[PDB]
Amino acid sequence: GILSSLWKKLKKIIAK
Repeated sequence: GILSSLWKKLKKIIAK
């Protein structure tokens, strides 16, 4: 879940 934790943090850019 290591990637998944960083992924949701970076998801901010995906949403913008």
